[PDB]
Amino acid sequence: MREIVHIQAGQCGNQIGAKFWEVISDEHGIDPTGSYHGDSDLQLERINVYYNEATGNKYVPRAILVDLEPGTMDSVRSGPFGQIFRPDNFVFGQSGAGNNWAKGHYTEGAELVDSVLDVVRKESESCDCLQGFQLTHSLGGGTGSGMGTLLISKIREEYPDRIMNTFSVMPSPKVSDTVVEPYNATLSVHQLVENTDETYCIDNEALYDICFRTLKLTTPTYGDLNHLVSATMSGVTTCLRFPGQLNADLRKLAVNMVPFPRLHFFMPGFAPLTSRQQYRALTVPELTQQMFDSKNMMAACDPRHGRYLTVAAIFRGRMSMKEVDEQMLNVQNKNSSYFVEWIPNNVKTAVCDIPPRGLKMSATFIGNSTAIQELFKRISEQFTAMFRRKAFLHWYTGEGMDEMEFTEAESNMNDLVSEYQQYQD
Amino acid sequence: MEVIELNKCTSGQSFEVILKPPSDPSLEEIQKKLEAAEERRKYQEAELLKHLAE
Amino acid sequence: MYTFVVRDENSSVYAEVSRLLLATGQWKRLRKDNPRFNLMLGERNRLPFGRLGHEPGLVQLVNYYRGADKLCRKASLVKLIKTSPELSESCTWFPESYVIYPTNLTDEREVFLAAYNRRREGREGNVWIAKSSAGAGILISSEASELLDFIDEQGQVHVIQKYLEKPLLLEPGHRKFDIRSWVLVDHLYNIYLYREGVLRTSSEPYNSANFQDKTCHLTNHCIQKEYSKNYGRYEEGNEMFFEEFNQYLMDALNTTLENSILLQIKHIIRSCLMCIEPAISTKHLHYQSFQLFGFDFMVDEELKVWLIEVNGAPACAQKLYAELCQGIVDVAISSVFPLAPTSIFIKLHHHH
Amino acid sequence: MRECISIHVGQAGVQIGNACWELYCLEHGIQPDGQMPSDKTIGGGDDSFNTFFSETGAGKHVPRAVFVDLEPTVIDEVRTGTYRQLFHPEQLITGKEDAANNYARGHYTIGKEIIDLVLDRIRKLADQCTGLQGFLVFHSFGGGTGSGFTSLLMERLSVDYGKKSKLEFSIYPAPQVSTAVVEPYNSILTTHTTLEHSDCAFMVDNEAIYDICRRNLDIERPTYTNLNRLISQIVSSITASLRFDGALNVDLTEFQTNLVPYPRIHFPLATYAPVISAEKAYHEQLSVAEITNACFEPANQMVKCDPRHGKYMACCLLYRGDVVPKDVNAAIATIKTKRSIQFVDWCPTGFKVGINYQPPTVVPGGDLAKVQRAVCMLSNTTAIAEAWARLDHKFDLMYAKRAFVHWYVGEGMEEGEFSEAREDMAALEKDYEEVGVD
Ligand SMILES: Nc1nc2c(ncn2[C@@H]2O[C@H](COP(=O)(O)OP(=O)(O)OP(=O)(O)O)[C@@H](O)[C@H]2O)c(=O)[nH]1
Ligand SMILES: Nc1ncnc2c1ncn2[C@@H]1O[C@H](COP(=O)(O)OP(=O)(O)CP(=O)(O)O)[C@@H](O)[C@H]1O
Ligand SMILES: Nc1nc2c(ncn2[C@@H]2O[C@H](COP(=O)(O)OP(=O)(O)O)[C@@H](O)[C@H]2O)c(=O)[nH]1
Ligand SMILES: Cn1cc(C(N)=O)c(C(F)F)n1
Ligand SMILES: [Ca+2]
Ligand SMILES: [Ca+2]
Ligand SMILES: [Ca+2]
Ligand SMILES: [Mg+2]
Ligand SMILES: [Mg+2]
Ligand SMILES: [Mg+2]
Repeated sequence: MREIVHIQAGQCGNQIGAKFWEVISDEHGIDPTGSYHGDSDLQLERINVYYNEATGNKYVPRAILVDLEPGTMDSVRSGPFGQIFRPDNFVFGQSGAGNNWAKGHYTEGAELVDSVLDVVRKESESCDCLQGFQLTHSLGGGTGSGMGTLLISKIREEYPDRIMNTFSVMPSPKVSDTVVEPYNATLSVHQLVENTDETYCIDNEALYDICFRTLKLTTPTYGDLNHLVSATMSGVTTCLRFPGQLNADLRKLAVNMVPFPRLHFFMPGFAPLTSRQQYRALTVPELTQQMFDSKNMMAACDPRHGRYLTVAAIFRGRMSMKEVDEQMLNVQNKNSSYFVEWIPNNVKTAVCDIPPRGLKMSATFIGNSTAIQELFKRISEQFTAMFRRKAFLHWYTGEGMDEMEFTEAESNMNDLVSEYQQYQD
Repeated sequence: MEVIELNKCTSGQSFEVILKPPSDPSLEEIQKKLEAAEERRKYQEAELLKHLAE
Repeated sequence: MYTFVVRDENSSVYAEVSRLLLATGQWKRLRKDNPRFNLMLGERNRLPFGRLGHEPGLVQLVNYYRGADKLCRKASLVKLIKTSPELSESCTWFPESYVIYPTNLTDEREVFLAAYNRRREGREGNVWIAKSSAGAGILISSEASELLDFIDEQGQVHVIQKYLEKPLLLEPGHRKFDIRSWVLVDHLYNIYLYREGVLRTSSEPYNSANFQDKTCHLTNHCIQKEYSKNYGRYEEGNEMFFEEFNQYLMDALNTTLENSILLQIKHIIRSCLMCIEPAISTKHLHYQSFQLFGFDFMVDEELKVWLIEVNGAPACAQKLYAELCQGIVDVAISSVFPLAPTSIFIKLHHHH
Repeated sequence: MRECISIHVGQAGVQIGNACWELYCLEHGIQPDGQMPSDKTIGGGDDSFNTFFSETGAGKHVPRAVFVDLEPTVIDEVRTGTYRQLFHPEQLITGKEDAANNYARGHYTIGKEIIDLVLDRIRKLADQCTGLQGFLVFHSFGGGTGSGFTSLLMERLSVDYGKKSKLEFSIYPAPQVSTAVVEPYNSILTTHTTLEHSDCAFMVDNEAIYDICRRNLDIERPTYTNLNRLISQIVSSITASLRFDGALNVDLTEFQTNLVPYPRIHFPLATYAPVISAEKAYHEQLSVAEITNACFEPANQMVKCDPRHGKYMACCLLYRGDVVPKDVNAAIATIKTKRSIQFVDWCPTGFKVGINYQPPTVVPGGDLAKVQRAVCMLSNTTAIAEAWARLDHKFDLMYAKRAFVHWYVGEGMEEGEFSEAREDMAALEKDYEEVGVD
């Protein structure tokens, strides 16, 4: 009984989180009303990891929905699986955050955070043995970014020896709501460098290019992007939701993926990614070739520009585990110039028999690559282009922030980039 | 090639064949090691809370 | 795409082998410390054999046989010949040798003097040579006092063996020489003899009444090119190849290189290598081994061949680097890692 | 009769323990309910099997074993498995969260809070022994519990049971069946703090058990069940002398005497033959000479290495099945004239031989085929140092960058214990070279 408390904050965080619970609920046999209707015992083996068991054999997600405006969470509550969430677990304000990190972190969010922690504390008190937390959010807005990182800071204070994990959507100018997204992302990244054990970096530009170039969607939507995040979130958590000795719990995964406390930002990947030739069976070689292909990766960073510190691959479906080892061992031995040589056996593989809905087999990719620095470089450059002229700062100084705090965030992330660079050589 | 110490019983036998002749920390000290590390953990957590309090 | 690492930058042989591998476009070189390799061109000394064959899904191959030093060390070869039943008793092709430790450190001092006193009493030629592996340091003398006293002044193990007072002398010139044969042993322990040998000749007339000047007695390529005044007179670089040497044996002695010398060389190579096969074979090992050997032979005036030493990391004659190195890739490397004649080697069949 | 207490620590130790006691029961004719029809002394007896089994008034035979794991999922298998009835709840100990493959977490953080409880459960077994010999400790090198908690348990056992012997069965880390990157760290930390507390240790390299399962049993991708059934076969061969009538290795003291002339070099190499697939049509039964000869082939060693380039300090031949001394000596004479067997000059060139007439028992439905005779050779070669070299090298690569070190310091371990442990291994490697090379 190793439970995980899930939190989703802000517009992006709740829409992605919503689809995440829609995907895994299907995989575990839970219907929109919480009743189990699967046909395999593996579905219920580790069900308590993400679901509480209520009266009448009902399974309620261990999820807390947070936002500073009601809009998005009314959509969730009226969505496909809206009824499955605990009504008490909806914590929301009315003012909104106006895409402002300072409002989510210092003013509006500060007024609402205590009641959010009252719900977290209530979900933890009912855990037999809490593993840790996972948060879904974007870094470019105000609530998921500013208040999300405020939550992490207070969750770490009350639960200092638990694992804090996040799925973080990084902003890109090509898929942007406001020009202040670099400001909010730079402020959040430093919070994450300090207070998270694992952060899956998801770049909205990578998601866009995949839908356009690979999936051949003429006009992608946020919904289309969230479909990829769903599938990926379902993939990375397969180790936790089904029986297996590899990457068993959150702390074991961290110990094997994080050689240095601050370099805990991962590039996730998924395969297949097929356009509607969608019924063709996919061979193991093809799964492995695609899974490692940059085009199938979601941080929008070219791995051939850096080096993998550690890699974790999860294969789902009924396949040849022998043929899996051969193809994995084939990729490592064919490109050993992108794997650091001072971490023996830094490529681990795991197998799972239950495939995602509608697929014979699939593979998920989790890489701790030094190429992630390119993502932070983009953000830093965009940040500095505006900060050198103090553009749009009044939105933030109006909420009590000082220019000195921006200068620190700038330096803190430039240091983060330098730390990656020294390990790439 | 010599055989020595041939012992036989109902369930087996054993012998020796020679081919060629030749030519702690106390209980107190363990508690200190454990308590020393427990203190270093308490110190590191205090520095974290002190950092979070600032 | 196969992968290999280079750990001996001073090897002219495998330097050329490394250049050829990259020429095929199907082999990739990795940093010398990268463990994910198919082939290792390893270091001469302290090659970490224990770290080979433990990489999941990688068939690893190395260019040295662990334990072959027993054959390529001066003192080791003498001990191996004398103690191996496959060699000692009927080893008529290795000069009488003795292992002698300097008195500042088993030792065959007394056994050597006994055989020495016997020769001196019987009027027989009593000229011995003292040498060691720590040399560029050689002394030839007919007095036991000088030989032993020269070894005590040093500090490493030495070997005293009979000096061939009746060597075969080429004409014109009246000059000594030795024969170098290159032998390749692959992972399956096949013994391939390179069809091309070299005679490292002395450019000075052999003088039997003055062992002080060691230029007409030592046929090493470096000594002839530094202390000899007739270097390069009779043949280019004091290197006569089999074609010419064979034609000489026909004109002068009315015999062939095969009949008079090659049979004995092929017999000696077999005896030495079959002897240690149970100790160094990688047939059932978690990794595979091959190695290039350099055998050195002497020939006396009766056309009897004698084994001088075996070299574990030999160099090759300039004119034969291309042909041999390509051969190492064909039978030694590509036989285990195939790519997408008239062999230059002579297989010496034997019972495994 | 003197008793032996078996301790199983971590997932590897517990699951291997479960496989050994399954084999012990089949060998001694014990049913899953603990009953033993052949035992005519009800509720007591000082027979050889009583070294590993106690008896209740109801005729139940209970293993003298303790299972310890900081997480309950593996031991829950034992609680509800086939042999659930054998053990009582006091023998099974589980925590709520594991050591996360972190030696420091199992040794310091979590170990400190559960060590006194384990010692209490062990003390209860010791109170049933009229003359306790010592302990057999099963554990992995890589696990945070197997490495971290074992080393602490060994330190305390030396204090609570000073005059008692302690043998180990240790699982050497192999990447083919491991998802942990830090296992070299744990392996070296636990060897350092355990070296002075273990009288004799049998290392089993998962890489060796893996290839044997693929090569001899024709398993394309072996599971832990396949590895553990083979491993418990070797363990049975090694502990048979303690459980059956005999005169060779009749107590834990004799293992050190016969196999370890130098206290630090206490890691004998184990070789087993023959391993035959049950799915085969029908195998030609091998002879004494052939299986004895197999003991000098790297392919059936528990740790892959080349004994041709080391030196032997001791050598034990344990046969089970249809073997007579005449055939053993005949085979040995042949092997000497063919193989490269160099002993150290301060030890006799000899072989202690033990023969148990009962052939190897095989788990019904398992992978191993019934054979008429088999042998396990225990030899103390300097060649096993290759294993330390490989391991120490991987340690050096990561520690040079201090990679993953923060996880250990975070649990209260000082960084200096890394180097202190490594320098001990460098000294251990020097001892092997001083004894084996010229
Ligand atoms: N032979 C064998 N090896 C095992 C088995 N289970 C785990 N291992 C090996 O043990 C190592 C991992 O250590 P574990 O024993 O699983 O860890 P632990 O002792 O439970 O400690 P924790 O970190 O708290 O989980 C890996 O190298 C595995 O290959 C097993 O059942 N049989
Ligand atoms: N017993 C002997 N009788 C006659 N000549 C001998 C001899 N031992 C050595 N030599 C001479 O010494 C020369 C080479 O000596 P040796 O081979 O022992 O030194 P070395 O090993 O440094 C040269 P290399 O390794 O290249 O063959 C030969 O050319 C040979 O003529
Ligand atoms: N992938 C994805 N990204 C989104 C979605 N909605 C907003 N974003 C991104 O998140 C950032 C805006 O943050 P938002 O969630 O709207 O701010 P918040 O409501 O204050 O937390 C911008 O960079 C958007 O591109 C969504 O549904 N999917
Ligand atoms: C700013 N923005 C980008 C997108 C997109 N490309 O998918 C959307 C979505 F709402 F339509 N908004
Ligand atoms: Ca207000
Ligand atoms: Ca009884
Ligand atoms: Ca002791
Ligand atoms: Mg918004
Ligand atoms: Mg030489
Ligand atoms: Mg465990």
